[PDB]
Amino acid sequence: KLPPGPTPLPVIGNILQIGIKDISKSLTNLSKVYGPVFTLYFGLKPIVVLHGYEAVKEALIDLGEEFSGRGIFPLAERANRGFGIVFSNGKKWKEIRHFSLMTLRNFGMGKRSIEDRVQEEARCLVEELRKTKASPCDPTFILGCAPCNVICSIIFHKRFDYKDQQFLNLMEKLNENIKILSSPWIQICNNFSPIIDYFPGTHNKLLKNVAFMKSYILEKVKEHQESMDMNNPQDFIDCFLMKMEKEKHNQPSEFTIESLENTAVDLFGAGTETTSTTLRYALLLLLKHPEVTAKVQEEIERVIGRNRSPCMQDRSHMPYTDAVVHEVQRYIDLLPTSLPHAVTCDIKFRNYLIPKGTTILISLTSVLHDNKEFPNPEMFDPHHFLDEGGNFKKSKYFMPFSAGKRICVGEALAGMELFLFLTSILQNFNLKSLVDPKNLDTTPVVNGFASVPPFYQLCFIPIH
Ligand code: HEM
Ligand SMILES: CCCCc1nc(Cl)c(CO)n1Cc1ccc(-c2ccccc2-c2nn[nH]n2)cc1
Ligand SMILES: CCCCc1nc(Cl)c(CO)n1Cc1ccc(-c2ccccc2-c2nn[nH]n2)cc1
Ligand SMILES: [K+]
Repeated sequence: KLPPGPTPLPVIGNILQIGIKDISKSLTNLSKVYGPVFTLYFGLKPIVVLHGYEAVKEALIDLGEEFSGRGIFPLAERANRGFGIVFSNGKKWKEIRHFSLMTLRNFGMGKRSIEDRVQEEARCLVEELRKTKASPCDPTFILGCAPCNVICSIIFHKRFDYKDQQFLNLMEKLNENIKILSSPWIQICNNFSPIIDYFPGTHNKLLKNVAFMKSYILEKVKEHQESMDMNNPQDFIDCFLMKMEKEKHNQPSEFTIESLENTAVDLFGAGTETTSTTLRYALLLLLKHPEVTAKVQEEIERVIGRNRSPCMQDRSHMPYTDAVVHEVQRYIDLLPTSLPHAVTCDIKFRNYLIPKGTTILISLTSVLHDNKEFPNPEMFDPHHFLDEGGNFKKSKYFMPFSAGKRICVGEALAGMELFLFLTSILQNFNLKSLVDPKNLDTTPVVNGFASVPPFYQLCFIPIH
């Protein structure tokens, strides 16, 4: 038998007993009744939900391979998304994940480190902030250009200028699809309809923008096919073509131009929004808690100084700053239910049997907001990541990137973008709120499977 759960109604399952507004709250509520493991029916489709650290750890880590599948919904087909990493499964996934992990190492693509690409961008990020001349500002756009430009660098061997139109178009389309995909209507409600697509227009728009991006990725690929030093692959494309020119006798292969571009779109998709929002939300949290902003800056002044830009080495000699970044990610809880998983085979899990294919909903919130581990888990406090001596305190419950075999491919790159961009900003700027901190409110605004910070403006005031 499958786990227990609230008895569904005929043909709509448990649809109307789940608050579509704040799903994570609804799942947590259900846990208080049915426990750490439970089933919901999303219209005859069962969904096992894991909730709390113990359940999540033993599914995702202890039974990693079994829980390594990606849950597929109709939106996967309508927006054609199962051909890269994020939404692929089986071999296709195993191979492309692995290649991408290797390639995304810090020195996986030649002499230029990932870290050097990020530092170059942190520089430019700082420079744009200057161009705002200390006037009010909605950092949404600027802060999103950086993580996007890092992906551009990783994929095409170098960055764009923030006013280059090719870049602006790329970003526009990315930003459009992300906002579209964030609608409850597309993420949830259209998924109730397994065959008929009630938003054909929207999917058409989504695909039209993917194609624009794909077509650009092809213009670059071709160019890389005539700048090809086989001994110095300078970016993700070179590395991919290399792997292609080495599987020529293993047709058919997972590595083709089709998969390269699908994978590149996955990187753009996964790489810019969440990093971008996390930065935006970090600023808002620093504005609200200026004692924190000040202590990070003490660390920056003492360890880094002004004669140079920050590097990843500094991180180990900057426990307060490390705690702050960690606390931002834990508090904001951006993907409260990760990405749905699926089991790969028939699996006994605790008391119950879960059939192969069954969708699995991991509650990251449950872990990140565990109160034994993080007392007062609803209130931003770097102290959650600090021992009584002021050293950094690791946590098994730090899973903003999820856990196990499907853990964020970008874990390290994100942490590098979070640590470098924030230290770089706080190194050269002080932050002023337009309105008084007292009435700012940084509570997450939550809409389906997405947390987001509330609109705010601020001034980037230069120091020294
Ligand atoms: C603050 C930043 C980020 C957060 C919080 C985050 C979080 C996540 C989460 C929760 C997942 C779902 C994992 C799962 O299915 O269990 C995921 C998947 C993924 N992330 Fe990120 N991520 C971030 C940044 C990035 C960046 C910069 C990249 C750049 C390469 C990236 C690439 C991916 C990829 C490729 C996947 C799909 C992994 C797979 O299914 O095999 N992420 N991320
Ligand atoms: C299939 C032929 C048209 C496709 C399409 N490509 C683009 Cl570009 C546009 C921009 O609005 N569009 C049209 C489009 C029209 C309606 C929506 C939409 C907006 C809000 C609420 C429902 C809809 C909708 N989606 N599908 N049908 N109606 C989205 C995109
Ligand atoms: C111009 C192209 C814009 C990017 C975008 N539009 C479309 Cl449609 C795809 C579908 O794969 N993509 C790529 C896409 C890939 C993965 C995700 C995903 C990755 C990690 C965490 C959440 C996201 C998510 N899924 N749905 N919305 N955002 C987002 C976008
Ligand atoms: K239409």
